[PDB]
Amino acid sequence: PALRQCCNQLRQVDRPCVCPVLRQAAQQVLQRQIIQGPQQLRRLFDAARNLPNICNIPNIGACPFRA
Amino acid sequence: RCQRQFLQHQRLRACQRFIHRRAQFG
Repeated sequence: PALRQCCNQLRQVDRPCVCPVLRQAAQQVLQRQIIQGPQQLRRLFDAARNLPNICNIPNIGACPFRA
Repeated sequence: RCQRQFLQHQRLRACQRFIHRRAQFG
């Protein structure tokens, strides 16, 4: 399970580093994968931004980092 | 640093797979 493992890892990083590491994870997918267009790029970053909530990380909401 | 933790946790490869699937599907 990708999500499960993802949340396990995200819970080990310092809370103030949660969004910065997710921004880097998003950039890695953008760089390493073929991102077809504007729509896919949007979904990629939406997915990354929402992980703190999807993973139920205490006091951290969706990361407002830019695409 | 944050960039360091990213690298030391396999660049959050599991998160990358999840993000990539969401980008391709939905």
